Amino acid sequence: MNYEIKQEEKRTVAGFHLVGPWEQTVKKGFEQLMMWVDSKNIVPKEWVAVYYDNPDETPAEKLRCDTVVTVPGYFTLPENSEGVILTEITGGQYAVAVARVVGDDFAKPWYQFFNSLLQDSAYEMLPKPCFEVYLNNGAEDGYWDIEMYVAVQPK
Repeated sequence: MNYEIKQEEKRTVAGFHLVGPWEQTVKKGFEQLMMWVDSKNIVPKEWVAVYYDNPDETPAEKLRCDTVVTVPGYFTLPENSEGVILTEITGGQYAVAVARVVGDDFAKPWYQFFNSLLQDSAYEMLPKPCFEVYLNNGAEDGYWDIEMYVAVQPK
């Protein structure tokens, strides 16, 4: 599928870090995230899932992912925010792709993106976590539009 390279600034993110199979942790993490966001009246810039491992190579028990919201760099963590991490997603060049998910196959767009990026004659993927921004609320629209980011550098 299609994509283009963009120069991104770093992102300050707040939320939860989870270890284990994504079939359970991703959903779990976002549930905790929504409860926290609502309780603190936080206004997120983005709802994001960050992936640190390849699920076809790293054992499921060791998989890591973050379910967080992108906030301003000057964000002050609200009082009584136990268990919440506050860290950064680095800036740099990222290949960016947009896709629509109808159903529960959220892995499909990622596979399509990686296969297409592997054929790029000008850029190569870097050993950095990849992430996706959930553009809309699919729990209400019936479909999820996602924006995938994969770190790259010139070949």
